[PDB]
Amino acid sequence: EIRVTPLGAGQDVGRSCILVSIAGKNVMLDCGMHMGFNDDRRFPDFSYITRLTDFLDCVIISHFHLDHCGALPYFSEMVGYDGPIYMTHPTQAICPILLEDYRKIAVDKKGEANFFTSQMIKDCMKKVVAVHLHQTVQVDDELEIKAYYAGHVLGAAMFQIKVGSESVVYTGDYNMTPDRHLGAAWIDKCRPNLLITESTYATTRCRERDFLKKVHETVERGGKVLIPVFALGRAQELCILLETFWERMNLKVPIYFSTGLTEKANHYYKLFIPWTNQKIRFKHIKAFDRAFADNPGPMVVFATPGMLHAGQSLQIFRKWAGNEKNMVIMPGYCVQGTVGHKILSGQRKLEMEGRQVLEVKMQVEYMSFSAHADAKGIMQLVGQAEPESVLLVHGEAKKMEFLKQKIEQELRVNCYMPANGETVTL
Amino acid sequence: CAQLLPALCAVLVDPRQPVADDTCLEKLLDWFKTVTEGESSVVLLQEHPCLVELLSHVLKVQDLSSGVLSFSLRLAGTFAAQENCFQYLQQGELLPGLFGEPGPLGRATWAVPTVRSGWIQGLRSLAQHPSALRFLADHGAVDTIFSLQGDSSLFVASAASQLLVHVLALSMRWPACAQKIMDHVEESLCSAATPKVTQALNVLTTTFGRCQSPWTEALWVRLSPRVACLLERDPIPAAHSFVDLLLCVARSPVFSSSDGSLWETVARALSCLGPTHMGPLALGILKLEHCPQALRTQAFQVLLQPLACVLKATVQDATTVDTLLASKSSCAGLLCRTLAHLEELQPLPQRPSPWPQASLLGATVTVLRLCDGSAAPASSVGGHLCGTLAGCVRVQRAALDFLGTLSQGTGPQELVTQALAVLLECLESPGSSPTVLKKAFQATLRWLLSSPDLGPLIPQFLRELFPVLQKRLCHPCWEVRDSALEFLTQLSRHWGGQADFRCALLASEVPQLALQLLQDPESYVRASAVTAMGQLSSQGLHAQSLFLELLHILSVDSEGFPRRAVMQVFTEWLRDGHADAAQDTEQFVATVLQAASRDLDWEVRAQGLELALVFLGQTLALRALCHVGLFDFAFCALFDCDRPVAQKSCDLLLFLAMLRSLDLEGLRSTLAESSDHVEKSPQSLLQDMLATGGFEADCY
Amino acid sequence: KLYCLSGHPTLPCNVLKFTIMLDCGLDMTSTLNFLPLPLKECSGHVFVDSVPEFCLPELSTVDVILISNYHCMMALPYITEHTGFTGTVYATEPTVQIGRLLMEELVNFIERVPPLKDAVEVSTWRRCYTMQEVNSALSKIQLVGYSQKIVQVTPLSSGYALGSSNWIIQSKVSYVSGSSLLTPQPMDQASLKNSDVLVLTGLTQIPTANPDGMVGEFCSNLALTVRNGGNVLVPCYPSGVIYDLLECLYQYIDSAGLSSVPLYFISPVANSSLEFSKLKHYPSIHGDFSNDFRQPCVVFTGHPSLRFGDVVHFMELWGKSSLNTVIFTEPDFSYLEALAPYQPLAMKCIYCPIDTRLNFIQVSKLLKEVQPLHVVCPEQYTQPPPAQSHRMDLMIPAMSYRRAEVL
Ligand SMILES: [Zn+2]
Ligand SMILES: [Zn+2]
Repeated sequence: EIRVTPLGAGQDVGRSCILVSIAGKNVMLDCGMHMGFNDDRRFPDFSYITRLTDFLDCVIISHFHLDHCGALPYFSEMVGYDGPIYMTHPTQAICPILLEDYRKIAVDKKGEANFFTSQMIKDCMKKVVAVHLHQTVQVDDELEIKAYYAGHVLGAAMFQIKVGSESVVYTGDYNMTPDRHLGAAWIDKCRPNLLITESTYATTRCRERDFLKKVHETVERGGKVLIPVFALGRAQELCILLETFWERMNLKVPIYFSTGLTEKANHYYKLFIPWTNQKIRFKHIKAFDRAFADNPGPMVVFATPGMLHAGQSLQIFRKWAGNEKNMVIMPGYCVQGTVGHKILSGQRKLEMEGRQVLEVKMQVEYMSFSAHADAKGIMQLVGQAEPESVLLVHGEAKKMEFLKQKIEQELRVNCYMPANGETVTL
Repeated sequence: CAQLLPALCAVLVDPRQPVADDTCLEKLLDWFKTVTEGESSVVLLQEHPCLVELLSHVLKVQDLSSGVLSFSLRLAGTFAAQENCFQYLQQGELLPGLFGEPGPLGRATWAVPTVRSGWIQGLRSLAQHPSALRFLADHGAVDTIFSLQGDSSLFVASAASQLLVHVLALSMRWPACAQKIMDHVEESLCSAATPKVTQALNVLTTTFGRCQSPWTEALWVRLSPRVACLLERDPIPAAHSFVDLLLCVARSPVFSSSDGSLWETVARALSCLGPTHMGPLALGILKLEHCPQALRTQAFQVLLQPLACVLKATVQDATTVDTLLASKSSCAGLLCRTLAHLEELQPLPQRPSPWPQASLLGATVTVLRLCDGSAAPASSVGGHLCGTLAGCVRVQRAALDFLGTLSQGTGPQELVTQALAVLLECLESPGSSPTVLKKAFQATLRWLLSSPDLGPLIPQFLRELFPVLQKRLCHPCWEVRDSALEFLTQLSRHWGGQADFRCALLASEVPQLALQLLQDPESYVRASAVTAMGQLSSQGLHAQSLFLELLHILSVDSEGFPRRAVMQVFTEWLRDGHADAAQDTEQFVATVLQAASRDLDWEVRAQGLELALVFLGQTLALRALCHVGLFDFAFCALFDCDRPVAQKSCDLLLFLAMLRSLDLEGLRSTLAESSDHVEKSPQSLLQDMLATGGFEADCY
Repeated sequence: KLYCLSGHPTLPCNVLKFTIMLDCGLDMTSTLNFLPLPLKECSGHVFVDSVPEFCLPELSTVDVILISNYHCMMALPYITEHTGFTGTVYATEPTVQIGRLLMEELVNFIERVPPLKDAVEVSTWRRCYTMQEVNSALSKIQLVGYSQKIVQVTPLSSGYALGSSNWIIQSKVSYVSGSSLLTPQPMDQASLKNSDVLVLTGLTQIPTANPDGMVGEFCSNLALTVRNGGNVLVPCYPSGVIYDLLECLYQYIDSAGLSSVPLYFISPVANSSLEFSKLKHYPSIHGDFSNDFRQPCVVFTGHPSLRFGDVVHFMELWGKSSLNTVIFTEPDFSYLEALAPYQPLAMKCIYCPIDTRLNFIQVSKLLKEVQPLHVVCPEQYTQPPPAQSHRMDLMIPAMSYRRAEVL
């Protein structure tokens, strides 16, 4: 039989550590994380599976998002797992630059108590067997894995896990919208026993045009723009918008960029071309310096800490403010503790050290550039795979209720949406 | 917070609001757990009567979400952790009604695992005083924990078990709670169901390892026949919880001074448990000195013998032979656990006095040779171990770790030669996995430093190791070039001054391959090659203009790990006093602090401030501090974007006219708490929960 | 019946009387007994001083030849045209084109300059064919596609290389030669299941070597010596292991950053061979190659028997300095017997056999999935290997040189 326990994320986004037991093999299907929490709740509970080396055949990391790989250098080298971790080739490279940024958020969020070091990040990356797409990898004599093209971010794969004839495919964070970037998800008729989807957009070009219109409006009336991004997340998607629209209507006003852990978008684009073009089966954007934002006139800057975590982004956002021509675009969730949640929640009086209330009079806009499958795409992936049962391990339970109702209504299949720790049996 | 608290108490139960954030609620619970320690909880509940209104609405309104229900239950438990607040929370029958039928236990929201795991935590927060014991006993609040012991959620079951343990261990401080609990435990240890037996063993394990007192002795005496009757069941029920119970009973000698039948329960258990669980129990028995040596010898002879079906079948009972030959899975598991348990038992003082060091090294070398070929079979058992265990990555990792940890035991040089002659064969094997190569490099490194001059016959191992090291530095995978550079770094840190490590390393082409890796595509292989060629050039084995290549990597490189590694290399070049950074002390720090200052990285700037610390410790002159740092980069760094970089500057300046105006200690007190402190505060949390401006959780 | 021939396991002339032939392969292991082509003693080995003759399998009624590969083809004109044979040959065009390439380059190799006690047969070793016989034999080939019926004799797609197919014959008799589960189009093993007699002539000639590990062990000590200032000589074919070598050598250039070294490739049919896939093709050694010699180059010569081709020049030239290196990637020829007429060699001899064919683990897996009524194999694939004490013979008759078994 197949017993699946969502160890951290079965009915919430964050701490994705779904665990699958098939005929004799236990596999860990992510090692998620949670921003917000700062003490041992940021990570999944690894006390419900005890040694791990002798017990866990595989660890599988879907994509490079920090809620699917955040605990991986903690689970491997603090908890004590010595085995194979299976990331697609792009994910293995983006992940040690995404996770060396959480170590910075945590280092200054004073939350480095039970936490992974940089050396531990390198050691966890050295335990990775990076697979290619559509390649069947043998981990035992009878258990094999096979990555697919999910089309969500640069490195998203839909891993199939199979012993004999019984199998389960974890489609962690796919997409079904072919846009001006990474395309849609493809899975063939594996026809497995279980399909462990994601359900973030359960009840689900306008953003493409509106992003460029809203930066175009405030670089021509002398205002300035800040986009708070992570290191190699969704910034590289917005860079090609700010080059393609700026071929059309240049205005030749500056566009900066700043990470410190990578180049602007070239190591991303060494991997983007073969991944997007083969594996399905710039002069405008420049560099940024810490003093390069005091220059007057219009400007567009991408900042290093996402979500307005305290860093480059906080300083730049704090410094544009007071000018109503200036503007900031939020493309991400901005968790509770962050300044981003404070400004896209509705507040315009924010506090800092001492009593310095900041009169935020910037324009504030939020265009969610997250590429997940909506309602129709999830059932189209289920139709592609044609499974025997569907599992929902991402998204809120209120929408997952309706997705359960629909995916049980039209497609006559059994859908389970377990909470954290619940074990479902097939 | 206290001004906004009635507003949030109105918001939480308000059905017109959207669902509150389940992180906001748990941070409120953390805040309330923090505040109800230094203040009397009944004083707090008196001064802000909106909280009892929230709890009464929880009793009254039937349509709250699961998050606020769990929040209110755990909040009631947090407040009612004292007796006076318990009776104050019963003036309107809140606590009997919150946790009884009128609360969430008697409605549909009990189906949510969040509400059940909040009910358990509220009870565990309140069950801390005799009034709580009376409330638990009379109203049936222990029968519900008996039911929830077998809940579907592993988070609720493992909390109901520890709630039962806590209720038992506080009632015994035969009371009705402490007697009904152990009546259920005794009934469950005689049950025919594996989950109930597992729950009873998981209660007894905790309550025997937690408290040592006469009533635990009476519990052990009255339950050891029931425990011992589990070993006559086919199959054995809950073998690992059974083993945990035995090793927590036996670790306290106050239960062996009871009826002796503990040591005869262990003695049969080492002979009747399945092959998966004789190992953990045997190791736990050998980890403690309280067991009899008659038991200890049988405990160790059931640990060794998986490594004795190999020694008796290769070098030219069935209870292990049937395990080592059943499948690659069974053989791999048995040998991995055996070598892991011997890794655990190796460095202890509790090990047996005749520790079979030579035979264990022979068995480990034999297992390794079985994995990477050339292990001759002395029988048909050897002929099945040669084909079953060939090309097995996991047993190779376990055997290499064990052979690494056999280094600590002192022995003759024949053991060192026998270990190295298979570690090298694992290194130069074409089929050796990258992880196996990491294990083999670490094991070789452990086995080389344990050879006390670096010893005879070791230089002839260096001249045969380096032609493998060079081929490993050109490996297709970055893991193996990284591992080879780490091995060269950690071997040129120990014998970098030895004659036969400077005569025999430069006689290879390792330094000219450790230099060609500074241009490797992977940032990890550039970083571990910068640290390689700092350790290679700290001892004079460069095989000149390394400083300009390193400064080029610090200036114009397009990654972070190379620049972090380069600033680290200058950090130990200036600590150590390397000739490149000690021929002109001022000019080097000057030309490196412009590279450090303008970075887009925080650990590089932090290493620059560490380098300024090194320069200032070298100096103590003040004109030398008038260069691009030590008074200027620090002043900019005080207002840096990053708290660790800012704190590194404040700690540096604490260690001139502009230095007087800077309030250093207040700056440090600001730069010692979180960067989230203005938003993890109670007031900011209340405002974030009360924010109605608006504009769904997603992926980070 | 199965009138076996050519007791080499991977190169069978298994004349399956019914009268069909199952393959037309040439051993070519005789050529390792002869001096090069730029009885005499050479480092204690006696060598025949003549044209290197070929081990012809020991034909006027075998009307059908089911040729399956292009290493396994090179006996075709010996029995097709010059021997009194009238009939036909079938294959697929990716097999036939790059087989023709190898035969044409072999005629170019030999007619450009026109263990003896343990030799299995010396009275049957004959001189090499000529271009007219090559073209007459390749004119008899009737191209068929994958899974297309031609008794009902159907090829099936296999996973070894480009156009490498393995056949089945219905009444039921199946057949396997040159198959690979790791990869070209993957194996069509579904139709192999229902069978009555099975043949497993095509398996690995080095079963205790992971092919990916050997690709890594090729690239590693290639780069070890081209970073040492020395060349690399890879004796291989224009079509075969060279394409798998190059699709990973480009990846190794990308991954380890080994650039600014010129990859060369010298074969008279190599310009007609590369289209089947920095690699600077040149057509020979005398001409434009002599002016475009960059010193840390990686030349891929034409024949790995180390007597024909341009490789003999490179072993007589480079074979005295340790910086230069040779990497044997071929699972057909001996590392040591092919190096015999040069044995006072300071040049680094390295054996890294990339064989992607079936190791005995997946052989047993395929046999479990198929469940045949009987299985026929070479006698070396029914007993354990003579170099190992493992259990690496398939558990589920046997054949030898001129052995006629009956099923
Ligand atoms: Zn995602
Ligand atoms: Zn996610």
